[PDB]
Amino acid sequence: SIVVKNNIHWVGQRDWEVRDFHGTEYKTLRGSSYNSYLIREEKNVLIDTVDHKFSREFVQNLRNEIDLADIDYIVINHAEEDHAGALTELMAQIPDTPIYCTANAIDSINGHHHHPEWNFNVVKTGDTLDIGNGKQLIFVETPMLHWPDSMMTYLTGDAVLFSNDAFGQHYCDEHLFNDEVDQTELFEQCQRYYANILTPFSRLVTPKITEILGFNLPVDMIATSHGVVWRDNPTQIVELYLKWAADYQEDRITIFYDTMYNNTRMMADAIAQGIAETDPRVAVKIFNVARSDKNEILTNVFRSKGVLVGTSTMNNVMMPKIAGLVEEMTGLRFRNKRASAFGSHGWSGGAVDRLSTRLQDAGFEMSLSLKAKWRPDQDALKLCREHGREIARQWALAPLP
Amino acid sequence: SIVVKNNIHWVGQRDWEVRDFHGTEYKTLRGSSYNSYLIREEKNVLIDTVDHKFSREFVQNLRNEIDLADIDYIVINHAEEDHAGALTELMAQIPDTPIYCTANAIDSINGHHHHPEWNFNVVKTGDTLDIGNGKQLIFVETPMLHWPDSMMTYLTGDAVLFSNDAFGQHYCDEHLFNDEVDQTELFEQCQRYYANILTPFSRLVTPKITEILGFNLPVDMIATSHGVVWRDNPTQIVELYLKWAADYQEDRITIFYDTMYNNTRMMADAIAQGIAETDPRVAVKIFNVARSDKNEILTNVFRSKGVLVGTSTMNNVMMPKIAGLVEEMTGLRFRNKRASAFGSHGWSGGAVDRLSTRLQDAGFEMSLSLKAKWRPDQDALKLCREHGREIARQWALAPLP
Amino acid sequence: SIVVKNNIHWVGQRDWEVRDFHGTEYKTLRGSSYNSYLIREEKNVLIDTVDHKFSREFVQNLRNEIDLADIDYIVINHAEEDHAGALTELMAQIPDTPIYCTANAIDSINGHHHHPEWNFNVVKTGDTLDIGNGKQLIFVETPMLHWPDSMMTYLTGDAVLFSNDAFGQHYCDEHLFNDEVDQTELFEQCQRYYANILTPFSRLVTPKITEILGFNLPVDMIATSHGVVWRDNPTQIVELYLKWAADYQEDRITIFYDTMYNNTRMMADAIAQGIAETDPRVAVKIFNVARSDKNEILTNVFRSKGVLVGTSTMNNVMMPKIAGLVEEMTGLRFRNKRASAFGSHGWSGGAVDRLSTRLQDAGFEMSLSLKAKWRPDQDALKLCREHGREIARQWALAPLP
Amino acid sequence: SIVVKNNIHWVGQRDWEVRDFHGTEYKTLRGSSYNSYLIREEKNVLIDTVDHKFSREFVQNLRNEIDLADIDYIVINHAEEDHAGALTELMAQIPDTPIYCTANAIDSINGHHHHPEWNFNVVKTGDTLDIGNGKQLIFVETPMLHWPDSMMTYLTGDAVLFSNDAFGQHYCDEHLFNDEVDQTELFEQCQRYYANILTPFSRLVTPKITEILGFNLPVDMIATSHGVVWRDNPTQIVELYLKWAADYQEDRITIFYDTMYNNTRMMADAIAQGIAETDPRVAVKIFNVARSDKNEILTNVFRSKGVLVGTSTMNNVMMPKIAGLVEEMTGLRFRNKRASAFGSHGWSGGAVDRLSTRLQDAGFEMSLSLKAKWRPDQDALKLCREHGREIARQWALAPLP
Ligand SMILES: Cc1cc2nc3c(=O)[nH]c(=O)nc-3n(C[C@H](O)[C@H](O)[C@H](O)COP(=O)(O)O)c2cc1C
Ligand SMILES: Cc1cc2nc3c(=O)[nH]c(=O)nc-3n(C[C@H](O)[C@H](O)[C@H](O)COP(=O)(O)O)c2cc1C
Ligand SMILES: Cc1cc2nc3c(=O)[nH]c(=O)nc-3n(C[C@H](O)[C@H](O)[C@H](O)COP(=O)(O)O)c2cc1C
Ligand SMILES: Cc1cc2nc3c(=O)[nH]c(=O)nc-3n(C[C@H](O)[C@H](O)[C@H](O)COP(=O)(O)O)c2cc1C
Repeated sequence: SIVVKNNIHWVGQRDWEVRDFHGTEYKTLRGSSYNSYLIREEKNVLIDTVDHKFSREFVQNLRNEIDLADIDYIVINHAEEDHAGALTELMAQIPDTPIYCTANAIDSINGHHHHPEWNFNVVKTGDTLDIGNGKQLIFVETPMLHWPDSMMTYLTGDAVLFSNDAFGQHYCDEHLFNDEVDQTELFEQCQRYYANILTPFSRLVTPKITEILGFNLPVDMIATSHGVVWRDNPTQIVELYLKWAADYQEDRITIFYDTMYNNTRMMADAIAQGIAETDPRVAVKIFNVARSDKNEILTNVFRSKGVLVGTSTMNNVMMPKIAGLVEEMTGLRFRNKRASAFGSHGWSGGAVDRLSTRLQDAGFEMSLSLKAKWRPDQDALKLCREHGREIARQWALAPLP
Repeated sequence: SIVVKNNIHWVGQRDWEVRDFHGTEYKTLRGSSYNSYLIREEKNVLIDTVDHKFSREFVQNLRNEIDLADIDYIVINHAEEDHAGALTELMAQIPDTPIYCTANAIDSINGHHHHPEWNFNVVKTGDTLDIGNGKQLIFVETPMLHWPDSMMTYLTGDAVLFSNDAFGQHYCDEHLFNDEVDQTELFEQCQRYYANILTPFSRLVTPKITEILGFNLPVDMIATSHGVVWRDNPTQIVELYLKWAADYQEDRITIFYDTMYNNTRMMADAIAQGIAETDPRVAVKIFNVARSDKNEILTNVFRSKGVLVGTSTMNNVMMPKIAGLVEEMTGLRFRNKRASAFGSHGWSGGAVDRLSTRLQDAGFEMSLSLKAKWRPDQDALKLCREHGREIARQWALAPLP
Repeated sequence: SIVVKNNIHWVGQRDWEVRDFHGTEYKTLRGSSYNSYLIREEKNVLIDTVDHKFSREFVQNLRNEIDLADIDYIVINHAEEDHAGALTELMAQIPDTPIYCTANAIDSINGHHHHPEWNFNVVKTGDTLDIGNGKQLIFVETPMLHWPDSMMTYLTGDAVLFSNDAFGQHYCDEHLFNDEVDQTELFEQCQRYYANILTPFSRLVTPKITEILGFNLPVDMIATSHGVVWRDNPTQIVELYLKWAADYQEDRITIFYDTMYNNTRMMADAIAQGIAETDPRVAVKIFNVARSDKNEILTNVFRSKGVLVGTSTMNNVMMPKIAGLVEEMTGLRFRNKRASAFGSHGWSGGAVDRLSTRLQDAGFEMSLSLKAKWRPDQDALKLCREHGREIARQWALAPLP
Repeated sequence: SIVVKNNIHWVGQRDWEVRDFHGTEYKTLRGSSYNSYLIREEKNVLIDTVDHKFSREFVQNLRNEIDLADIDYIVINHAEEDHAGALTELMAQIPDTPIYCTANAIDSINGHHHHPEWNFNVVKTGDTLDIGNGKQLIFVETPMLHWPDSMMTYLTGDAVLFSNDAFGQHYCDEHLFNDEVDQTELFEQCQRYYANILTPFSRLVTPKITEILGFNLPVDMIATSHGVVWRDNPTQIVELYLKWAADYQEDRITIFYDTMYNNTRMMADAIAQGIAETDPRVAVKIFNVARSDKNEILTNVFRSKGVLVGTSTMNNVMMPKIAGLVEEMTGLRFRNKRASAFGSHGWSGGAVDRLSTRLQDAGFEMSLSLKAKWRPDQDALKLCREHGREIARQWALAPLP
């Protein structure tokens, strides 16, 4: 365990190996951690547990820190298995210990663990739990940030906000605090996390942050459930969330596609040339969905004012990976972004139109599509280049030079 | 080169390494070959070339076999790059040599190679090309089997049907003939090929095979563009195609899903138990789409009377890989198959309904869906098991015992 | 559960999803199963458990079959985590239940579970455990088949041999019995299993099978810990093992390599052509280690009379995947096989000699190496074909048509 | 094309899709680019070409820039296929055009292209080629930076150093210049490139840079063959190379391993905790070789003062991915680094000693090994932490807070 501050001890679990989250839908290329905290005042409080894969290690490590029977209260901010996975093994040892969680968390905890006989204490925003020595816990309901059961727990005096998923990131390091790690890696993982997980809930991010700030509670540290503890200028991640939540976009265009014989790839490259030579303010990234990190594509879409999506026609429909990526974008609910579909076809085409409709379904404001037959010759590539010019002009954030 | 028979020489290219066809949408786990043939009678005829990646080797090997200027005619059955990819390099050496192909092949050859000045000779079904010594080529148009430009070429006397893609398979072996290879591996690759490529065109398979047989041409060998030359009971692959084309199905049910915390996986296993214990005639295969070979899933769907598809709800939509796989199935146009959607959800669900609608869009006759909240307990698993029983009873090919 | 025979019930766990065994060193492409058996005579005996990943499922399912308190004896044939992984969870409920295992299994069970207070009973070959109704278990020690702790348990009367890993295979199917599954798929997984796991212990297979046969005990079924139960002609797998154990080899040559610019790949193909045109009886397989299933390469090596391994020189050493695969072959201890190293270099070479030396270290009888500079031109490729010709003549099993 | 400076035009090819270099031994996670330059003075000079995969594109684009007949001289700094791969296609159009290259480049060009009839001009350091308008090319031989054939070309007046691989990096972007791209991304690819490619030639980097600097030639730009053109403070990359070449190391320890049941992984984590609590100045990274980017592991090794490598014993040898990675490190010749081997075993062990020996063979100064049997219990993990503590004290760069 690690001292977070005073009587707050980190009793979580680092995960250098992990690479597949959400099945295989979130690649954790820098590992992750599962942060669990033990507060030792007059009362002893455990905040969250760890992923089920480390349940045995978690309960044994916890014994190294405290006699389990000495734990007074357990707080579950969030019952996803990566944080409450060890709960069944823990409760087998101390089954009478009360659990403090949201009403919705009873449904989610019971849904996974099947132990309704546990002693649940429903908490609502503003409820308090005294732990002695003049300190108390204050609970803050954060439904759909990102689960119905989500909440945060604030510890007065020490002024630590146990935010669970919010403001966390999948980043593994032997050091605990944000000022102790590589900042580039840290920000990259922070943005990757928000873009791929929290984008659809952005409309709830700002009001809740506003509400929390309206409590006028000081914040010395933000102890999340993944990654570093924010202790140095800790609200920096809060301000990022405020910016990221406001339908964030940079002067940036992401192009991604799938291709069978590189024809659609040739179009993507000509589009990018037309953009770069018409508006030099636009950052352009190109990804082949079959040969790229999907979560990186989505982070870039999150950062872009618009996207172009490419597919060849295969059996009158679109390339399956493109269909899958468009389905996922439909659930992420990107806002205020523009899109254009393109691709090569052999005869009757149709996939590009299909894709354009579904990009519209996903919430993109659609510009005209670009289609080419077989391999584009020099004349076809000029048309693709002019498409990039036209898109660059249409999507300019300000007058072009 | 290898003697196929008499004056027919194999001048193709084996590809032990290749694994990605159609981008990454067809995994060639046993490699492939690109079959090209050189007939040396009074005239010298080249049938097809090879994939563009071996163009240099192809033209050099060809020089080892014949003075290029001695090639009289070139036949292009099919202008996909894996067979006509070497054409530009060849025509750079002998640009006056005539090319015999379908009208549509002019569009597809020009579309890839950009050399309209080449000397094209459009052929239609029944056209002949004399090559001396009493032998002649007979051309057979096979549009949309599998491309608009597809055709076959028959060589009289030798009675060899140069079928190009039709009846081929992605299978690499140093030996040339079907009787010289492992039969299990051969059939597996044959069926994998038809299921993943030719299923949507099955309605065209039977009439064309009927038409060809109506020509009363004897067949000693079928020399395809991929894999073995059929010489021993060569029409065995034709009969398979007749069976595979007739909305083929065995008493078989395929279950595939994606899952984030194994809840949908637990449902899939309980469904399978209910099936196996209610109808012992049904073969059952289960695949996690994120951890399985996609082309194998589709071969099994091709072999099944019905499928169950599982997804958890992620941001109100389905798992992206499931959306992608359903998009692909929509283009393969499976016929006379039944389907049922299932999956686990945290609160409001919706993905299962979404998936069921899209499976209906893909052409499956839908049975009721199965939904469970969080991790199924013993009562929920019984419901999943009974779902398997009900499906097994509904989908029974005959009365159950 | 499933009735195996009389009062023997299968209470194991099927694993349709598993792909990675031995870390990632054994790919289970058709899943696997962890077979556990509950015998219900006068005494109730549990034979092995399941993989740790399903311990919670295993205990609950076992509860559905019997009150855990009514379990009299627990038999652990083998303490690897895929069979004893659920033991800690089970013993937490019935900590007084005796465990019967080899002396080495006490060290392996405690090594994983850390519960030496458990009630262990050491058994030696010939020891018996009466379970009533005239039936008894007879234990047979099989150390290093494949672990020091390994043993088999025989049930008189029912004449069922619980063999644990021996005679098993990684193959998942809803049906339990060998006569109910696809035979080629079954055989493929059986041979893949022996080749990649039991090859180095082949010298122990024959004597142990002879010893067991010497007991003159009837065998109606062989109940393994992975895959089907052998009930129809169960000796068939025992005969395969006798064949596979006698330094097995077919008239077959496996060629595998790694390459950076395909120069070594060109050599591999030319070698294969020289083999195929010199001895047509030889089956040849070629694999690029960087793009192939490693366990399939090793299965072919197991089936082969000799191998050719190729590597280019990279920084004066061999390519790492070749080094790694040669390391693994050194541990498998293939016997009575021949080998020849080859590859391309830019200047100093040396990696081929390095490889040839390590192939000798791994147990192969070495033929001359084959080297080429940069890309082999037509003259160099002839040398490669001639090398193939010379290898076929050297390694001919019969005098050469 | 893009204007680099004055009459220097970039006529290369961006590669957004590429992921596999050196076969698959170098993953280009941000793509790459193949930089070719066309200088248009009185004489027209082409500097290098592009990867063979884009030779057709390269020649056609080059046609769009200039009539190929007007190309006077072709300079080949380096004949690796990613730069000279389009040479055969280009020389088929202008076969009389002289090629300027090192003597070793004649052997490497002919080695790949097989056209010795081409008009080669051997150049040595200090040789000049006048191109008119008072400007001339000056050649600098850089053998084994990184190939025997490698050289650099300097253009007086414009003061542009065409460095080919040296100072380059695999990084694709629509913008050409270093001051126009993301800096952290740029740096990351630069260091990844040096660590995985140029480390073994570090002893040649400093003397060659000193020699070039001794020429007192102004350098306004460094035009490499991969990635950006260095125009803003171009010496910055030259200084990095001087630092990276001096047996570079930070206060950093890299731990990587492979594991079958996570026992060795548990040791790695405990070791890291012992390090972090003994010397907090040390950066620690931990990687599972079977689930990590190998090139990232090697970049960290390059940055590290020492490594710990872990393996379990499998069939008396080490796990193959560890053997392969140790083979690769032997060729990279890391200098002034320390190492310690560790891992878990079931009985006889031996793989740890084997690994320790080979880590010495690879150039690491070896500390004591660390071994554990089966899964480390609390007592064994303490030994692991203490091993970490002892390693940190041994390897401390400063006396230890
Ligand atoms: C398996 C397959 C199916 C195809 N189906 C269609 C189709 O349904 N409609 C169409 O217009 N073209 C179809 N084509 C042609 C491709 O769209 C055409 O080759 C296109 O130029 C490829 O683009 P790409 O290189 O970007 O993948 C198909 C091609 C293949 C290989
Ligand atoms: C990132 C994420 C998003 C989710 N979105 C929804 C949702 O939109 N609606 C819902 O009912 N459940 C949602 N859930 C809950 C899952 O559907 C629930 O955990 C389910 O039991 C998981 O099924 P599985 O283990 O088969 O993947 C979400 C879960 C995660 C991790
Ligand atoms: C990164 C790298 C390192 C190399 N190191 C050596 C070497 O140490 N000695 C040598 O003779 N050739 C070396 N070469 C040259 C290769 O061995 C040569 O290009 C060979 O023809 C490639 O064979 P392949 O295409 O089968 O991979 C090296 C090439 C590369 C790309
Ligand atoms: C296939 C296999 C082969 C093994 N061979 C040996 C061996 O030769 N010597 C030994 O001491 N242990 C051997 N073991 C035991 C492992 O070394 C032991 O289980 C170790 O604790 C696993 O470490 P890990 O979890 O880090 O992979 C073997 C285990 C397996 C699964």
